Amino acid sequence: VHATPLIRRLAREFGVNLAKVKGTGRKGRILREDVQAYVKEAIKRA
Amino acid sequence: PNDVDPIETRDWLQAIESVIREEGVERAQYLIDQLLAEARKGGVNISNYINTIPVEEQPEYPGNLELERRIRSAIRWNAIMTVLRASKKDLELGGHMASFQSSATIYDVCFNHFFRARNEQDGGDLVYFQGHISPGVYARAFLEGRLTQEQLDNFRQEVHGNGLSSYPHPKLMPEFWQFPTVSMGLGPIGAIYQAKFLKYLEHRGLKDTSKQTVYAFLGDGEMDEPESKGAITIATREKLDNLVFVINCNVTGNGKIINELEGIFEGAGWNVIKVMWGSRWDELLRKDTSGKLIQLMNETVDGDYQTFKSKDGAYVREHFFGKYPETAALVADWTDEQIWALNRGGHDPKKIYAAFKKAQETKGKATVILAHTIKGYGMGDAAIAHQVKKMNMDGVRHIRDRFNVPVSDADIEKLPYITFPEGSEEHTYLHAQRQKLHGYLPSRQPNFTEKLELPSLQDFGALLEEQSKEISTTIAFVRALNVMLKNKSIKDRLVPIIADEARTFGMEGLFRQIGIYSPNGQYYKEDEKGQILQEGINELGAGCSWLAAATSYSTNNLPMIPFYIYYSMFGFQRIGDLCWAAGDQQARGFLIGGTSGRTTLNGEGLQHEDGHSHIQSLTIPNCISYDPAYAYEVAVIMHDGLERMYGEKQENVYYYITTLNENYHMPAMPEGAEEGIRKGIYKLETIEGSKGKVQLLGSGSILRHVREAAEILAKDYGVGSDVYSVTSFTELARDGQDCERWNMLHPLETPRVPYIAQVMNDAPAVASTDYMKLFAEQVRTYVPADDYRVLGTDGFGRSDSRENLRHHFEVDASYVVVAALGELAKRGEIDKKVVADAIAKFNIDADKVNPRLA
Amino acid sequence: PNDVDPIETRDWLQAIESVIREEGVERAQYLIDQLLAEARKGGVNVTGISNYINTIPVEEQPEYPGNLELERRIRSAIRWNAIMTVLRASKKDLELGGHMASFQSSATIYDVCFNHFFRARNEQDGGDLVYFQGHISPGVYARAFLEGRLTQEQLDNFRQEVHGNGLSSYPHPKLMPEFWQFPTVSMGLGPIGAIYQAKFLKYLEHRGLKDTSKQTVYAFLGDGEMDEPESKGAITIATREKLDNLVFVINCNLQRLDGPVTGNGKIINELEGIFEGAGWNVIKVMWGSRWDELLRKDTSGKLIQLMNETVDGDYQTFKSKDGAYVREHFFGKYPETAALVADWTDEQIWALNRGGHDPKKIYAAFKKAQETKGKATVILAHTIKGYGMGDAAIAHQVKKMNMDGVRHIRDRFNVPVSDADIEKLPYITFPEGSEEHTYLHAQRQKLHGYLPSRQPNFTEKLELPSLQDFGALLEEQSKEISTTIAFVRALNVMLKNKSIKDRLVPIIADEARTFGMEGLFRQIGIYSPNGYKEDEKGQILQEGINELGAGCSWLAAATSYSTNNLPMIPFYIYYSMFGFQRIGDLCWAAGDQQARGFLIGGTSGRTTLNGEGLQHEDGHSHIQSLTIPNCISYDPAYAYEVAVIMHDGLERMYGEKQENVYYYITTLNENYHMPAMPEGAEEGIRKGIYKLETIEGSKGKVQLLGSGSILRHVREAAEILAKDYGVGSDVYSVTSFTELARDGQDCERWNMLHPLETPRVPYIAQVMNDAPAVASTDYMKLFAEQVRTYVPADDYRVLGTDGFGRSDSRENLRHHFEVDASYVVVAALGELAKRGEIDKKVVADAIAKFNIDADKVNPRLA
Repeated sequence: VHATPLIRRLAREFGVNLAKVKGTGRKGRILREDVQAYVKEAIKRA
Repeated sequence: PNDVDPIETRDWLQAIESVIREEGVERAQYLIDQLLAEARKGGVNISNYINTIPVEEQPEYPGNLELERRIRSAIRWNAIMTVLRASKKDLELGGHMASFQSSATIYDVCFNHFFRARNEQDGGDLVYFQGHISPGVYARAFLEGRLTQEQLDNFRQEVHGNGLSSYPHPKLMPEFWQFPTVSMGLGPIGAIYQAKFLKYLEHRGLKDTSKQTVYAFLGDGEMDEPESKGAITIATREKLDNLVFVINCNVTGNGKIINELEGIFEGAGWNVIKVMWGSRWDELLRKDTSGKLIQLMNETVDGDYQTFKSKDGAYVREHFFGKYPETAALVADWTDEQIWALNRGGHDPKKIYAAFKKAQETKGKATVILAHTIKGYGMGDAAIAHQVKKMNMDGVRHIRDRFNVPVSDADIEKLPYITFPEGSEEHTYLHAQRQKLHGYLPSRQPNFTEKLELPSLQDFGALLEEQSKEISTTIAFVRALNVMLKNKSIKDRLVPIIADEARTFGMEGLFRQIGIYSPNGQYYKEDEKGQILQEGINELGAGCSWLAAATSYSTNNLPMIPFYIYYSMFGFQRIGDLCWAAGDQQARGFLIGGTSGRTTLNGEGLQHEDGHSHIQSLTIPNCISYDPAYAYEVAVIMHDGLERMYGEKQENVYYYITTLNENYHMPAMPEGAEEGIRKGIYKLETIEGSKGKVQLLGSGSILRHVREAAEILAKDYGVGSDVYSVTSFTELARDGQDCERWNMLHPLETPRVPYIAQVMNDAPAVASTDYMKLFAEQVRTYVPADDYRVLGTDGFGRSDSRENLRHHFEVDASYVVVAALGELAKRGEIDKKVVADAIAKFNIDADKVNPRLA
Repeated sequence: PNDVDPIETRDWLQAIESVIREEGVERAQYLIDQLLAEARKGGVNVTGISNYINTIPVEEQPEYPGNLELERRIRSAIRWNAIMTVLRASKKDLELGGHMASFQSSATIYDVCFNHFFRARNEQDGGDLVYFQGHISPGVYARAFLEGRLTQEQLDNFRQEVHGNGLSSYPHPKLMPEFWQFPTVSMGLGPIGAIYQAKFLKYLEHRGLKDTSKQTVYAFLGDGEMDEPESKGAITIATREKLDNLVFVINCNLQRLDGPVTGNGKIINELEGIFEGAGWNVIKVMWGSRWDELLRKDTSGKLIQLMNETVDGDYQTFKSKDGAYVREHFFGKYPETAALVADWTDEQIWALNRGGHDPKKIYAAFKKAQETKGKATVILAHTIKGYGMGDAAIAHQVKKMNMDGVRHIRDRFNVPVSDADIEKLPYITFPEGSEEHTYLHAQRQKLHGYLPSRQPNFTEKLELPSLQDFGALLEEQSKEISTTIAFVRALNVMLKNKSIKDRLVPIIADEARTFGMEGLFRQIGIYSPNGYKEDEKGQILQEGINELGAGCSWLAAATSYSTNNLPMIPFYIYYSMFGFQRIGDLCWAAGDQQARGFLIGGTSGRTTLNGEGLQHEDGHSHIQSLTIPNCISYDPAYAYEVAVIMHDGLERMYGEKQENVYYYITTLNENYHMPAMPEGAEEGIRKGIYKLETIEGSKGKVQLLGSGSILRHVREAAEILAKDYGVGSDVYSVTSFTELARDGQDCERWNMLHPLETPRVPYIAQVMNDAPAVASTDYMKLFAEQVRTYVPADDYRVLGTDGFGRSDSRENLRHHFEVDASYVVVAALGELAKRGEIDKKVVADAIAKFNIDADKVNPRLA
């Protein structure tokens, strides 16, 4: 699992498991947009 | 083209910013150090070459800088005058000047604002001054009115009593110097265990030493000594926030010694404070937005920094600041003289003060101050001050000019001392600063004030009687400790020190009873109130704990009685220079050479079998050495030592007792043997024999074999004997040497008879010990017999049974018998065939190689 | 606290690890530099301790090249025979000793090395130089026995070597000169010795004397031994001198002999911190393979956190208990770590192994050390104290006829010994044609043979300089010189000899100006391969303020004749006081290692180094040096004596005799008249004494003895006695009081053991006569008094420098220590007055005339 310490800190605050989100970054890095897309799809599960 | 990926880097840089909000700086440093350690394993990769304390965090200097430079310039001058006047004598006296010139300002800030002299609460700060800066200490003491011009004029001429020692030697100046430091490497390790000992006294509730600081002043070159950095992790383990190492960096060619020292001390858990640049650099450093000056400072190496100390301001502008346009712009408006005036940190009192203040505030670890100075500062080109003998004077002229010394051109050839008169601004200030810091430093109290109610010899009672079971002299030693641990006056003053192996010396009994000192928070006691000092596989560290305890009577007016037990081989042989420094520091304690004797520690071999520590120990003038054979001898020797050192006599002497790991019959003390035991020899027995008479001497484990030979000589050969227990061959040789010295110098007077010649008679004598032949041979001149044959364990040790090693080293009962019969055969008292038959009978190989050559 | 937030630390450390999986190392460095640059709004620092896990992950671990099952079988036989050797010695009930627990914890570390790394002595070089832990010697003997190098007879005589059919307790080359090479049982001396051994091998290559490039110096240490100042005090030298030929193997069983090293802390972190800060490559071998999945599968990082926070104390407690205890007190600390082993059995948890017991983990460390360049590597191996012994580590219950401990060890390591044969304490051997015998020998043949082994002598023939080659030193000196000037001139004579010139190793501990060595600096250079004629081809070794370091360079050079079959002649000059007193234990180890070189105690004598005082004035180094059986000590007074002594030393040690002895010569910083050598004095100079002169006198006769700087004062006293008192004398130069005492002791030992034969006369009793004698030296009275028994005179008065030194002129010190001409005269007249040859008033009057204070305090007490 490849992510910046900013995205890793963002995932711990919102309770996002970065092993459950696919990264579309430079070398498969999980970006801010990737975590946003994962949270957006999880809200639909209501 | 710039780089690759700008966002990722934006995330990384902003995340460290959002760490300084979640209480960073300290949290940010912990994250950076753990990120750097995980980076190392991946294949990646010390602070900047600038001051640790920025101006922003620097305290206001409390002193009067102009008055202080005036006083310091007179200390500098009188230090140079002392050495030059000694040099004029042309008696090869010696003395250093460059060393004190580079560190004068460091010591000055300390004397004016930090060093606490002996006071009401404690012994004050314990300073390990660099040995070589002694003329600087004397020059200040003279200005303070503690030393006379006559004393200064007799620097390094102390035989006739009106002079000064070359270096810090308490034995020579017992009211002035406190800690020997000349022998490099011994000061830093001594200071580590001194600081540790002060913590031990507080935790044990014996003295509030909390306001005390141990200062160890070192040079960068001295740091190459294994002893200088070999024990620095102990300061971190024991949280010695009462220890300050001051390293004067004026050693490593291409590299930087300041970075080597910072690297190892930081890795060892110490707080490192770099005092790199003086206040003049601050204008340039603060105006530099590019960070090019810090970069320039970092890339410039040690070798290139001493090249820029032998040119001019125009050079520096071009070959330093001229390296980058950013740095060239910083001094574009500066003159060459203004650039040349840029100072090193260790020469600026403001930077020096900030370091010592931050050290004082730091808790949980020791601090190391790395001070950047100039070698032979303000001396110009003499670094060659031998030119005074050639009558040049241009060098003296230069230092007078450099430090604006109030000495005329005419008076300069007289080499005059400078003084501040009563009533002057300088005299007032000099004394006022020291009075605020509780008086003068260095100073020493030669004796302790309290009266200890020591145990009597009768208190050892049971040891003086016959033993029910076979025991060793090490068991006897531990039982004497238990007797002292019952005495209300000295029980909590005893400092048992062990260098790992406790099981070997049967100390595990005491572990439950008094505990092991452990100042940290984790069947027997292992807490901060623990009395025993466990130092691990570290004889030098244990010796340094022993030295601090043994000199506590003077340092803190708190007598502490240490007992350091270890494998005898790793005493004087391994920590010999520390035992010399201990003698010099007037140490009062006991060194217990356990598992001693070449043949007794039988299975251990070459590097453990000690048959010579007594030959090493006899070289120390104030070390009293004994090799007792019986338990009662141990009790009498230990009681006398205690009374001599910690009784009202207060004898500046320390004891060395070799103890054994072999058990045998321990008889009762003969009535009146006390004097003989203490003096070194006493007649144990007289065995009857009609065919002849001999004298048999023995000590330690070999005495019982000498006693066995006396029975053989009587039963099998009809040879009678006078059997003697020699508790100290060394004290008997010293007594003999003393009587003969007296007899030589008093030719008109009746000669004095050595104590050994009073106890012994003219009958042929044989001596046998577990030590080399010289141990027993040393009394030859004073033995009143025609023949005195000595048996000993000369040669390298080896592994075997005690029986086989005693035959190999030719010291057993059979060799004593053959030696005795041989003397009587020479005298014609017995046939030569008797001796030749005994050699065969006792299975002695007369033609085996000399054990020394084996 | 000590962690603040360890979950945030996990995120940061997981971000750089993932950056390295994103074409890192280069990208990782650029990000770390931009990170640290941004630390402008904060601070910067060097400690840097990594996680309490293996340095080398499985991903980067090389393929194990050996046959693990065959190796396990061979290792169990080594383990068994090591335990059998010690137990059989114990059965004798002779307090012989021996260790078992120590080798049990480190057996697998040595095994991987013997099977895949240790190079034995070969054609190109002396192979790998291994500093084995002293205590693991039964393990080395047990392997040597399986290799067929030692017999069962030798194992049965372990620690019973007096009768020649046995084995030494520890590595002692003097006792086993064809087996052991480096003494290590005196802790702390092995690591510092190894540092300067590695440095010396580089010196031989740079100087073009031997290609030592394929040799590695291995120093095997225990974590407790690291407390010795000598163990870490010189570790920055390995970084300075780029010693990538040095490997420190620290066995961290987290204990010493009286409990743990640092219970409240973590000795592996302390060692990693200081060694990393000292510029070394640190490789931690923490956990075995049974831990690999647990670590890989743990996303929480709670196991690594738990591993980091658990102190040495807890880890010791854990291995003293059971699997049930570890589940609750280790893994039970966190829900994440408790879940990891929730389905594991207590036996399954207890099976989790330490790195230092896994050959795969050990091999990876030694391979990465082998690859590392520019610095030395320290391997921190995590092991269990008394591994596979089952608490009783008390296995000397065999005397009680209890073999329950022996059975457990047999079971634990699946040893092929029956229950019936276990009481016999049998040795195991692999026969010719067995898989194990073949493999055991095949691995060692690939690595050029057996280790350890020693060559007692060098093969080449050196064409040494003659005594006549020193020529000018044997003649009278034009100007006043010192015996240190004489020493440097003798070096120049040897630097002219084609055979030994490039073999000379002059070693100096900083202060070269004091010993006038600055001349040689521009002639032969200072060895400086990293940082004037200071280059890699430099011949002089300058070691700075570091006597022990210089002594360790001297020891490496003095034993190069054996280690590399390359005789090197070292000359270590230093302040005499900081010799045997300061590096004494190294001088004993040098004896054991059969060192052949010269120790030059410069600025010697109590009164001669006059201004320096108490901690410099040496009047006793000769009393310390005489305790070493194979040290030959001299205190020459004249320049020709220095030449004769140095020539003889060279001939004895590096000539065809090849004498396992080393020399100690005290030299001086005082200049005086140096006369020519008397015809035929060569034998007397070498042996220790010779008659210099006979001065005529009608009123009586005395014998006057002197050495070093004080001889010229005794000679002055001889002129005074003759001119003013009419007393004639025999004047003697005593070049060695110690060699004369040893010769005397030898003759008397022989005379004692041969009562039916004519007694042998000591050499001093052959040279000297019955006339009253006076001796005076710059050393304490015992130096001259030691020959008393062998001096053939009724009276033998000794003057010496007993007592602490102090600062003054040489004149004032010589009067204070009562050794000058005035005290020699008063001592001589006093003997003749006792004999009735002169009046007692003449002695009295002399005391007043010579300004002698008869009642001043004894210099020993002053």
